[PDB]
Amino acid sequence: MDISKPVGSEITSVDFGILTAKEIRNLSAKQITNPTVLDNLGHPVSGGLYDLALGAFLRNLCSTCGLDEKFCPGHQGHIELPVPCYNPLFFNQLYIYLRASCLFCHHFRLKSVEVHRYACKLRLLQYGLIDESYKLDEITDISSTLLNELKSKRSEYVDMAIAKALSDGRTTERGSFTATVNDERKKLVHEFHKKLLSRGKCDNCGMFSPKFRKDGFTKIFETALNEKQITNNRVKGSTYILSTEVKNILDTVFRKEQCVLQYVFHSRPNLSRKLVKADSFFMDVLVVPPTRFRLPSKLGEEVHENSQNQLLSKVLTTSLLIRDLNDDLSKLLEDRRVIFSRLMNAFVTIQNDVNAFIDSTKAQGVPIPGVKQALEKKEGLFRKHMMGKRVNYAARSVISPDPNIETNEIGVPPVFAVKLTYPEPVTAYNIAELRQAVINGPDKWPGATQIQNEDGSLVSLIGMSVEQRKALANQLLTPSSNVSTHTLNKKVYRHIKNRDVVLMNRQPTLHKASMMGHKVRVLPNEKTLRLHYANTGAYNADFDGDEMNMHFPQNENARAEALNLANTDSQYLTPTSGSPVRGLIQDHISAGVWLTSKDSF
Amino acid sequence: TTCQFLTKAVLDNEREQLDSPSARIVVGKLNNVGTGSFDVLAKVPNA
Amino acid sequence: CIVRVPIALYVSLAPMYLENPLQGVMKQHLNPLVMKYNNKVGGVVLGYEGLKILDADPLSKEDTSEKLIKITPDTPFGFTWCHVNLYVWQPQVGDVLEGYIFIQSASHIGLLIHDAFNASIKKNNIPVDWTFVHNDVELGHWVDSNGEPIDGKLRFTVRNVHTTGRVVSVDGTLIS
Amino acid sequence: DRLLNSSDYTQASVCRECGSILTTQQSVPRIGSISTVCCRRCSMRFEDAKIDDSQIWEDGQGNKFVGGNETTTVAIPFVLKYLDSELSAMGIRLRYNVEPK
Amino acid sequence: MYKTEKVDLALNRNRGDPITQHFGFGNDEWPKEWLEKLDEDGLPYIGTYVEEGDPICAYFDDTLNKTKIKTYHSSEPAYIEEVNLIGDESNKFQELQTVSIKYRIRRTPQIGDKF
Amino acid sequence: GVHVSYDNSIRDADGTLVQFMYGGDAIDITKESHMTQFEFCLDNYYALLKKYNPSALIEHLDVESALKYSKKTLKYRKKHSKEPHYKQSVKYDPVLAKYNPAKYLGSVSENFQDKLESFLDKNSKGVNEKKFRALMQLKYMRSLINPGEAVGIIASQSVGEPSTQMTLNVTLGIPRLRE
Amino acid sequence: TATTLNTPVVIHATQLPQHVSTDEVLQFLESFIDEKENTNLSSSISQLKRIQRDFKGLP
Amino acid sequence: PEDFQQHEQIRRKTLKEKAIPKDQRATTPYMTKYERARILGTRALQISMNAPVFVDLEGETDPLRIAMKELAEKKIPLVIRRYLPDGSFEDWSVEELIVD
Amino acid sequence: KMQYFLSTGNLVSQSGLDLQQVSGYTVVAEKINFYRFISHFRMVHRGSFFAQLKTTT
RNA sequence: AGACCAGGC
DNA sequence: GGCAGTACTAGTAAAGAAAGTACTTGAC
DNA sequence: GTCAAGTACTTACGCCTGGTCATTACTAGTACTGCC
Ligand SMILES: Nc1nc2c(ncn2[C@@H]2O[C@H](COP(=O)(O)CP(=O)(O)OP(=O)(O)O)[C@@H](O)[C@H]2O)c(=O)[nH]1
Ligand SMILES: [Mg+2]
Ligand SMILES: [Zn+2]
Ligand SMILES: [Zn+2]
Ligand SMILES: [Zn+2]
Repeated sequence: MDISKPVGSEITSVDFGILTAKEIRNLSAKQITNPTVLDNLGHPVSGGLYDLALGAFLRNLCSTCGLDEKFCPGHQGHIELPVPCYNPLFFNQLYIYLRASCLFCHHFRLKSVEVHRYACKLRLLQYGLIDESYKLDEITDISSTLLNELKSKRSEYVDMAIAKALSDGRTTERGSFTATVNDERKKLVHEFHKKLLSRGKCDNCGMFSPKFRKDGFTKIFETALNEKQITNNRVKGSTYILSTEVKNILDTVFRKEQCVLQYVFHSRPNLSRKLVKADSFFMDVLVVPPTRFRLPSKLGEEVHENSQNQLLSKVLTTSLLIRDLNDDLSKLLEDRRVIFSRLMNAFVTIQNDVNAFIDSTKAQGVPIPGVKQALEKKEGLFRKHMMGKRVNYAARSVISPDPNIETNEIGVPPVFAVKLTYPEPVTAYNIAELRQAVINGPDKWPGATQIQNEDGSLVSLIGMSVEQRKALANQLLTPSSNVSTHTLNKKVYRHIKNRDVVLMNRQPTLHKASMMGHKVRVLPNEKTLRLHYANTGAYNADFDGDEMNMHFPQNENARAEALNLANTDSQYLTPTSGSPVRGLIQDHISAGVWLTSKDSF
Repeated sequence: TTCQFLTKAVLDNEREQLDSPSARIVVGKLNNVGTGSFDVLAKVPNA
Repeated sequence: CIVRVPIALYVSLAPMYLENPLQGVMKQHLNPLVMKYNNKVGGVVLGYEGLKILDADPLSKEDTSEKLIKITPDTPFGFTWCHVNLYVWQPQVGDVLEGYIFIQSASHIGLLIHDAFNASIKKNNIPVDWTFVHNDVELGHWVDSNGEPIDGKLRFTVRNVHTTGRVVSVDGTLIS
Repeated sequence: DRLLNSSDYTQASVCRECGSILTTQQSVPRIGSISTVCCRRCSMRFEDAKIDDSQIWEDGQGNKFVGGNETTTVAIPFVLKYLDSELSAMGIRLRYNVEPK
Repeated sequence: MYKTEKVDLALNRNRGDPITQHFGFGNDEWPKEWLEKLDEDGLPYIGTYVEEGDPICAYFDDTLNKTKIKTYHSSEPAYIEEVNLIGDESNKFQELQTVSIKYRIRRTPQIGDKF
Repeated sequence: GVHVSYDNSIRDADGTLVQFMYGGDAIDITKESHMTQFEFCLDNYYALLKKYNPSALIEHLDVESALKYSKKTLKYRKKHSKEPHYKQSVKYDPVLAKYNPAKYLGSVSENFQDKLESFLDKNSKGVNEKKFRALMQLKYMRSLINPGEAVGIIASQSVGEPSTQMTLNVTLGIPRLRE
Repeated sequence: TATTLNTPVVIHATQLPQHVSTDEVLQFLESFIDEKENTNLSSSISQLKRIQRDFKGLP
Repeated sequence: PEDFQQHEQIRRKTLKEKAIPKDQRATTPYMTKYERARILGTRALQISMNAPVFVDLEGETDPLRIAMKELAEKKIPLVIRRYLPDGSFEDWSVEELIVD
Repeated sequence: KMQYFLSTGNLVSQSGLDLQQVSGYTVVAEKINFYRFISHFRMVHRGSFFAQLKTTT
């Protein structure tokens, strides 16, 4: 981060949604189609997983933006799955609405006045109206003259309740959503799904639907409707079903019952007024990630392609098998008898491939890890690379004790005093001490190792002589010869001095006083951090080979915190009990018994 | 259980205002506790 | 066809202009804006007038001199909304403009507009009934249907406006 | 400073009306023109949009088409840009609405 | 402290194809700076002081027609104690492609060392 | 995300409220050490007066208001509080919930008010009686917790770190904290 | 070039534009040059003086 | 020009509704340990970027030591915006806030 | 295949032996010391199954 | 980058 | 002199000893 | 509706330093050689 390069906008919020297939054909750089990654002489073949349209790859310019490896951000493409296949993230929630729905009138199997009772309770819970949603049960074989009238009284009660609370300074039209209205929303949807799944007959038109059997993942089975209740299908006047048929059912269910699932699939009020669709549970197009994020595993000559390329190759191999299986249906009884039993076998394996790409444990098959398992645990993405990160400008070495250090300092070696550096922008008051810092060079303490120009350019002092280096010291405080950079000044990456600040840190950091801020005082001899004995009670740090970290902050906002706020003089009292943790330890306590004795004259 | 809270967040279409310190480190905000619990304004002298 | 746009622009403010905030928004954002094309304005910004910095607390008056600028947390710079009235020259298609002649060639008549802005009328925009005589000494003149050299003004309808390059260019046609 | 500024600080360009980190890209300019940052999602093919001569930009393919010039840079960590690439591989659309619009 | 690394020049080929990398110097204009560490056969001398950046072996290449040196990839300086010549065992006799070099590093007891 | 707000009311990061005041008295643990050490603070009165400086801080404060209502509830509670808690028609909030203790001088907790007047009654002892209670009430006010303190982290490190003082017919220790 | 040091972050039009006559432009250009001399826009002032002398005279 | 004008007048009306007036502000009259650490930090970034310094320099070369000196004579032209959890805020200048 | 067992410690068995663990059978003899070197030949191990186990007895 | 092994506090 | 057998080669395809909740299926 | 138990998925201290090994069968092909 450059303090002289501000940034204008800020992410204020995020929200979660599902890529529809129309977006990821417009978003896309190039549809990739053949399951060969790169051909002979190491070139990425056009249309493969490595393509120049999906990013610059291995000293070869991108075909989309025309930039090299260092400046291409990487571009997304897509593949065309021929059959709409299951998204394994949403299969447990698809299978609830796959069940609990009538296969004849395409409502749910509840009565339509009780499904409406949740649509008007969940609309109230989108706004901050947790109280009025229990007053709505107070609005209370049976003819449809009054059930049409009961739905009007429940809906006009909500339209009166929402309009009053939005005028009585309580709820914005973006809706009030707190933690305890998330309680009664998750409680009410779990009441809704548990009551949908427990139905015998559709309570709108009274006849049964054949039940469904979830074998595991990748498959779905409708069970045999019994002989006792096919009579009800005749007085109204087992089989692996396809994934194309499940989408055909649920596109019809979500239109007959759109007015309920706007409030089941939205926590806050739907201001965009978009439909919720059953295509959003399936996936008809896989998004291949950019080739920056799936570079091959390079280790000398042992070049292996990435684990995602090995999973996406099997999806493309199956997608061209099924294209060559549907080329026989255009040719057309035995030629139809065997070609369909292998086509339905190819329906399962392309689902079994889109499982293994997303989730390696929902894939029947030591297995190659999926997209889910690059995120989950320790060594995931959240815990390993977001909540914890490797850092620049930070040191670690063994500690040796040191008195004659003023108890708010750390004793830094010369070898960390030369490598660790700090950007001072030049002013009228630095050109005394920071002109001598640049002249001393990268190896003399106190010195400097780099000059950042006004232009963002960066000049290294490593391969330079002292006569060239005195020329850059007089060029250091000069007015700008560019209008667009007239208010900027040069930054000299000086070495760490006796005035800087340092975070010291020993693992485990079981409490906050195990990571304090020390001043620095360089020492001229050896390669170890040097700590005073009053700090050993807080870090829990003996000297039998302890090494402890050293972080060096890189701006004035963090220098002001590690001197005033996370300072080691502020941490005399721990906040556990209020008892102190800092104090002299072993030789200083046995000396004070002898020094303060009556015998000591 | 990341991709069980991920599915529940996307099936709610849940917007989050980036309030927790965990949510501000993922997206890269200043933390809302301590020093980042206020803004700093500058009194410029002229209109 | 010079027109007045009032704009609202969100700018930066370096710490060296923390004693002169109006002087800094001009020198950083408004002085590099004159005599350039701008997409969110319409044409070429001639100048600006009446700069007002929106104060960050709304409780103050517009009469007050001391205003508030919100400092970025990471960097020492301040961000603010500003109101200013830009004056902008914008050409559009259909309109007819006076053109002072700058280059008479056989392919592209390169002429000026208001002594600043370059324009062009191609040979296919010139009708067939006009001729160009040569200048073997040193760049002659186009002969019109009146049997006379064209010189000085030339009223032409704007065909196309090309703004992607360094300066703006105006394509001109001669049909009406 | 530790968890962002000295680990994976990047100023990535973000589309303001998509809220998308990894959709936008650099346009390929002509001779004399300067390249601009442009979005892929909220753009439109030029044969589909039948123009004002400045919103028209072009790929490296030569695919010249007019659309989204509502983009800006925001300072994010780089692993968030990898988080969107794994969530879009699942089919999850993160939308990053920025405050100055 | 003794540390031994194997310099193997024949791990990028297979099945009797001609060796493109030979130990020794070539005929190009390679810099005379590294006669100090290296002998005429592209092997280092015994006992020479080697810090980081110094060459440890020179080899002539054929697909690039240039003498590349492999260098000392360690930031702690050493002395070269012995150089072995690991000849390959085969029925046809082969030019050397594998050389084992052993370093020694003076670990005088500094402070921070555990006793 | 649990932290002190500027309401002196500690709460979660999304805005929901965990407590109305930190510990019921809003004072920092790293400042309440010598708060009830009254015989220490009396012997060191003229040296503690240099760091709290009472008369220099009268101007930016309200001294008159919170001390009156601290006497209308101390006198009310000594008259009552023979009956148990369910019988108490309370009629008066504590002075620490009606007034901001970081702004009003004299808005203290009740056991700080009861222990000050117990010290100031047993041993009666050149500093007089009213200068000593007007310095403990500014020491209490300066021992308030600051708004922005990451309290829930501190409260979670005050259990997980002393739990590692146990390692490194009722259940006991770290299996009891597991339950 | 093309930085937040140079360009505005966001630019919007507050109101619809309406045209000005020759009198408003020449009152502007006699006030814009006066408030600017009394900086690399001197090359733009050189192009502003061409337009200021065009509506008043002839080159 | 019509959508942005209405959006600007909503952006500036709600931000006026959140603005607690100066007579009706109720937070602490002391500058907390966090407000002192950011006033000295945000000013020291400005001093290092050639902002005008209001105090006489006695040979100080550290921008953070100059910021500590400007706070002692109350010469820092900064304002703390103390946010409340409603989204509302107060405005406290550094000259108003008394230290320790 | 016996040089692979010694260099890695992995037990590749089609009819898995009477052993609970499947990896970690061979260990580099250090010669970092002679106290270290003779200690490799007197050590017993219970099995790597028992290592990844939260019992004490 | 993984797996296993050997360690440090 | 040229035919066919082997021995290789490089080529492209398959790989049994922890404790908690949530859930469906399950008799009645 | 119902309690009921079986089943399924889920976590299990922090940081640091070394070292090693890492696809295999086979299958069709071009070439080597023994032969008549
Ligand atoms: N978080 C962890 N810390 C550890 C672990 N093993 C050791 N340690 C740290 O190492 C230290 C080990 O201390 P010792 O085993 O030497 C007990 P000892 O009698 O030698 O203490 P002294 O009497 O003070 O010498 C202790 O301070 C722990 O904080 C571990 O597995 N996890
Ligand atoms: Mg130790
Ligand atoms: Zn690219
Ligand atoms: Zn039905
Ligand atoms: Zn867009």
